Amino acid sequence: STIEEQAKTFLDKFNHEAEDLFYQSSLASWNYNTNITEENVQNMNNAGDKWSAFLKEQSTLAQMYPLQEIQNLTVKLQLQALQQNGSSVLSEDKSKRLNTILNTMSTIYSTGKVCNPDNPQECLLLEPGLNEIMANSLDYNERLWAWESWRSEVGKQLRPLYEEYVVLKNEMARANHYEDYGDYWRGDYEVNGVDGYDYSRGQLIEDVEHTFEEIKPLYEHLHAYVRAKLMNAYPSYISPIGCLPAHLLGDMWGRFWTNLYSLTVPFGQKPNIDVTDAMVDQAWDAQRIFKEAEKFFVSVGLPNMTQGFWENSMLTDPGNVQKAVCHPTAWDLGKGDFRILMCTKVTMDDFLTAHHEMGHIQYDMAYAAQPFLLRNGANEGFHEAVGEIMSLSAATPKHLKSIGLLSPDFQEDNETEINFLLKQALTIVGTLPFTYMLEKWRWMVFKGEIPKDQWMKKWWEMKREIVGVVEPVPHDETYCDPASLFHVSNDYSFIRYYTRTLYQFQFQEALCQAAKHEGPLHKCDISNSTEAGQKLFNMLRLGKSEPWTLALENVVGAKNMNVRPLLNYFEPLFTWLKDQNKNSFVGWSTDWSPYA
Amino acid sequence: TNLCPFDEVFNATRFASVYAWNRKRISNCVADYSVLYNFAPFFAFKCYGVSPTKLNDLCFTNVYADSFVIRGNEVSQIAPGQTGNIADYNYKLPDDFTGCVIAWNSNKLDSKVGGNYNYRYRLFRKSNLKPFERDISTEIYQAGNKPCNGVAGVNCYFPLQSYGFRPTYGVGHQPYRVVVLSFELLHAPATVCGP
Ligand SMILES: *[C@@H]1O[C@H](CO[C@@H]2O[C@@H](C)[C@@H](O)[C@@H](O)[C@@H]2O)[C@@H](O[C@@H]2O[C@H](CO)[C@@H](O)[C@H](O)[C@H]2NC(C)=O)[C@H](O)[C@H]1NC(C)=O
Ligand SMILES: *[C@@H]1O[C@H](CO)[C@@H](O[C@@H]2O[C@H](CO)[C@@H](O)[C@H](O)[C@H]2NC(C)=O)[C@H](O)[C@H]1NC(C)=O
Ligand SMILES: *[C@@H]1O[C@H](CO)[C@@H](O)[C@H](O)[C@H]1NC(C)=O
Ligand SMILES: *[C@@H]1O[C@H](CO)[C@@H](O)[C@H](O)[C@H]1NC(C)=O
Ligand SMILES: *[C@@H]1O[C@H](CO)[C@@H](O)[C@H](O)[C@H]1NC(C)=O
Ligand SMILES: *[C@@H]1O[C@H](CO)[C@@H](O)[C@H](O)[C@H]1NC(C)=O
Ligand SMILES: *[C@@H]1O[C@H](CO)[C@@H](O)[C@H](O)[C@H]1NC(C)=O
Ligand SMILES: [Zn+2]
Repeated sequence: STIEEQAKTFLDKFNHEAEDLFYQSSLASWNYNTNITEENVQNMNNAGDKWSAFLKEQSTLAQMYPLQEIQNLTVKLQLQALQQNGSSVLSEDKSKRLNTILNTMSTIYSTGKVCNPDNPQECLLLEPGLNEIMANSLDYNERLWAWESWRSEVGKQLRPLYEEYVVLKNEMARANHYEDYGDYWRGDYEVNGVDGYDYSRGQLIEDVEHTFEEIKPLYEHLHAYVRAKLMNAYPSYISPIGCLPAHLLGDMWGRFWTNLYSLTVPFGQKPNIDVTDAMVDQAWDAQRIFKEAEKFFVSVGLPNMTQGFWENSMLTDPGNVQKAVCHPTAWDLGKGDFRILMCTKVTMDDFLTAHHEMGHIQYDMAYAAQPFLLRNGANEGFHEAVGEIMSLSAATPKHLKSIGLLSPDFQEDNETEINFLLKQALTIVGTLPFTYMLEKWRWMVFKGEIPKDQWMKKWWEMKREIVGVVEPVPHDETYCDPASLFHVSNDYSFIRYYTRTLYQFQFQEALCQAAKHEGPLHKCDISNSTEAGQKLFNMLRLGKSEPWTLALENVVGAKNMNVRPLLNYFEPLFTWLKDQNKNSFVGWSTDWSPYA
Repeated sequence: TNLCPFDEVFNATRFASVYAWNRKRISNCVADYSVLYNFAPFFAFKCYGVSPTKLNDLCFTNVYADSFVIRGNEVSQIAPGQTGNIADYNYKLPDDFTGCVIAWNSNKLDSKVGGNYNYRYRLFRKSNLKPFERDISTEIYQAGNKPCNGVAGVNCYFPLQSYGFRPTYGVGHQPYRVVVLSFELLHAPATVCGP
């Protein structure tokens, strides 16, 4: 017999014992996440241990079939996933050291408290506490106190761990036939094989840079507008040609600029659209919210929800009898079991979160027929994009008037439009430079272009050049500011947000073009459009069986990530901002510093 | 008048696995097919050759009733000219088949919390299966070029695998009970027909 037949039989026996074991682990995890009890923790631990042991044992048996003997493009993909070694290539002592380092950093981040000066009897944690001071305070010294304290206590206790972390994580990557850890992370976008759809691990950086070179004007105008409006709240601390201090951005790190809305509203007299009062006055429940979301999904050709969805899902807080984890989540237990975990309340935010979660559930339902190892999104970016595009369409005034939550004599003006666009831009456009910086810095650190004695310096030279922010006080090589973020102390990738943000607007533009919409792109509803659902379903049902370039081409027509759909979304805001910034200076200088 | 024993076939307490299905021969009785229309929920009631309404006034020589249990998404595999695990290694129907196929859900009787591992099917076989043939062997399947010596290991597999049926599964993964009726008119005198 040939190696290919042998591999097919091995995969047949895998795809049958993996499903059972995974279902028993998922059910244990769900039972632990609904109740809370020591018995449930023990069952979850036992199920996870059995699943991990099975997967580790099956990974070794797959190293007998050489990858070059197989030409099927579907058997090869499943074997490539199994043949990955991971941390098993290291010595046992180094593996224990790496695990200890990771656990120590996670524990240090999780239980870090800052005590106010000259008073041991008052100490604040990250959440709640400092997160409220950095989001709801209009003082200057109080924000600086927390900003310096969190990076002085927690930050300086993590750098020696981080150095050995980098040293150990590079050895594993070089042992797994890579260049460094950044290459290992970037290997998720690699496509080898099929002609006309190949993608290399070095093309991602060039694509990201080429895209970011087109976002700069809009971000510059937004930065200028925010700087002009922030001079009225801190009159003597902001320079009109300088950079924004890092402790006045509505967040502890500056990842999002949402909390500046009350300070930067274009027209403060006209309120936004809130349907909470209408929701309460018509006796609405969580059941009706989910029924409306299901009706919206059915209106475009997608199927119903299974009968087990309405019986095995928990949509309300149990009460004092039980104790659950109130975090929205979509569960795909396998073998036709789909569930949503959510503590729903009567509010617009939950009304949109229901659409997000049921979009996730539909995307999971799309590829249920594929093999076990190919039951996932095309890459780490397509899942949340499909989740978000459902929430964009459900918040339009036309959709609200169609379902009765809004009065039919309500006329929309051109000022609430600018308010909504600015609110969207403060969250979507304000986070892209931050992500691009963080991944560029981590990539350069892993590659070796930044010597260990010049880390912090670089971190504060790029922030002035890409994001446009300046530190309030000087820092030296005894700090590790990047480690103060959750995704750095805990090992996680972070470019997924950039990719998803760029994908979602492409998807929305394609679906709106399919629905024959006429007008601005942000006034688009894909309801009652069957042709816009079949195009999405053609991509949803592939999974990982095809390259992400082909899956993207099935929807947008192109095979690369593009930025123009994002810019078409914010055009009126761009024009208004250009008109508003006719008496200010657009841009910043990297020389001004508050501590000069 | 001796009615044919259709009750002890449809209403049996325990059914059999697919790889060892149960066959029962029916002769020397009068057949009433209206009682077969009890058990109102039928996932599938299909009939090839004879018609369900005209089945009463037709006289045959023997009737074979074959019973087993499968999962939901394999019922469409119990028709003539089908390919797959059930139709190649477990149970095969001829292309000139005359007779009826009935399949109905049994989630409330064949599902347990924690798993029902008493139902098994065959996954590996050297060759395909001839029509109306049974294989109950439990020999180790060799998928390589090295002898197995009757011990499971590398490239040597155990042919039979269980299901695990649980009450929280989907419709396509839930148990279904299946009965197949085949009518044979041989050169022997006809005996089996209705009122
Ligand atoms: C989506 O369509 C439904 C159904 O409306 C019908 O089908 C459409 C494709 C179109 O051909 C309409 O002209 C048809 O009447 C809409 O629900 C109806 O909306 C109208 C609006 O006047 C209302 O009078 C009916 O009572 C509604 N029927 C219901 C609720 O069962 C729905 O509003 C459309 N969604 C939109 C426009 O976003
Ligand atoms: C995962 O690690 C195993 C060993 O830890 C690798 O298997 C060895 O690969 C080398 C490569 O030259 C061979 O010489 C050895 O004979 C293999 N077996 C053993 C027991 O060492 C395996 O290749 C690694 N996986 C990948 C994808 O490289
Ligand atoms: C899980 O919650 C239910 C609901 O009250 C309770 O009856 C059950 O005892 C809980 N499980 C455990 C193991 O306590
Ligand atoms: C790859 O193998 C699968 C196995 O079922 C087969 O269906 C498919 O056609 C094969 N691909 C090609 C290109 O032959
Ligand atoms: C979805 O369910 C509703 C109510 O149960 C039903 O009216 C509708 O026909 C169903 N849609 C489909 C496609 O089955
Ligand atoms: C909105 O419409 C009014 C009506 O003339 C116009 O004066 C104004 O410039 C428009 N734009 C904004 C941002 O108000
Ligand atoms: C099957 O047996 C049960 C138990 O005696 C009985 O209640 C039921 O009526 C029987 N089915 C038919 C079709 O008579
Ligand atoms: Zn989500």
